[PDB]
Amino acid sequence: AEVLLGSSDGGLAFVPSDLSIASGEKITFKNNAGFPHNDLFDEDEVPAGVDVTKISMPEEDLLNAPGEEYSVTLTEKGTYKFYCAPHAGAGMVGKVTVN
Ligand SMILES: [Cu+2]
Repeated sequence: AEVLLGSSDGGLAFVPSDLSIASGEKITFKNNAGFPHNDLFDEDEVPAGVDVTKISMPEEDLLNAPGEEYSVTLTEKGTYKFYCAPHAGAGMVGKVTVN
């Protein structure tokens, strides 16, 4: 699955912000517009047994340019919430469900 970081007209969102994949699918977050962005999983909203540090970009790493991306494969079933640090207050938050 592919997720865009920022919308064509600079809007501060994940596109799409709600996705469902199957266990073992790869999500590739691609830097699109409205830089900079990053991807952090919410420690409170992840399936028990998921290690957040293993699955997240460090909160301070940022993608500042086109072509930059972040890939992660999720295996545990259930719902994970994620956000973009710089834009958390702007509502750039999303959610994946692994089936
Ligand atoms: Cu962002």
